[PDB]
Amino acid sequence: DDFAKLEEQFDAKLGIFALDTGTNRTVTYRPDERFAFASTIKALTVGVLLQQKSIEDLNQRITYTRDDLVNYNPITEKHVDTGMTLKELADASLRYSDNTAQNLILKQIGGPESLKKELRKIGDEVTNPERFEPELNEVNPGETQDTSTARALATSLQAFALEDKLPSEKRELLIDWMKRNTTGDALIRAGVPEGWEVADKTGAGSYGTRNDIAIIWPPKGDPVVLAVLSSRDKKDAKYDDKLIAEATKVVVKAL
Repeated sequence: DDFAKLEEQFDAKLGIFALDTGTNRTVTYRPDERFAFASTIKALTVGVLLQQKSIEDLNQRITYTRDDLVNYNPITEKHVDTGMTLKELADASLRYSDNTAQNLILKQIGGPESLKKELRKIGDEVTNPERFEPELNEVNPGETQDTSTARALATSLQAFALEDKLPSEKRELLIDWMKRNTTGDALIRAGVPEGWEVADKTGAGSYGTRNDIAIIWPPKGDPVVLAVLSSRDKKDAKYDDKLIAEATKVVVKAL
């Protein structure tokens, strides 16, 4: 099949789950194989924060120091002296994959164990958050720590973004941040036709893990939930975004 050929071409393992929410048609390929989730966890983490915080709670300014700063903080590194509101942290986390912003939000919801418990409550029995950034990326093959599957990540994203896990105004906030993501241009966005709206969160991890989860909107019809996960056999492997764009093109074709 086309996914097998992509795996061969890019020398990577692919994990795909797509659901057309209008028809219950799926496209699956290793949908239950585990991958380090990497920064895709940022979307589910804001999902849980929105469950717990009122809109006005998000105006709370969070202070942090240079000590809180980790390996990839494009926004938070620029606001040490001044702090950032929870709303600004959510924005940075989702649109820029700001790791410090993720860590600060994670603290607000009680850390990885609380995130896990909130995901279990919504019926996600698979996603296994244990760590903060960037050490949640330290995943070796065979391990389940800080991994999920294409099916579980898509379903949990669907839960927060499309279902009653959040009320409409919070669902819309989440979606708007994700629609306005800056990091996903070469991934699912590059694999959908013109006029399809995309709300995605990317991940990049060890073993050339390269992930993108999204809600995608055909010009006309119900949203499609999509998780495209990938990983490679060498720890220091580089990813190619094109794999995810091409897998998306196969998904779009099959639907």
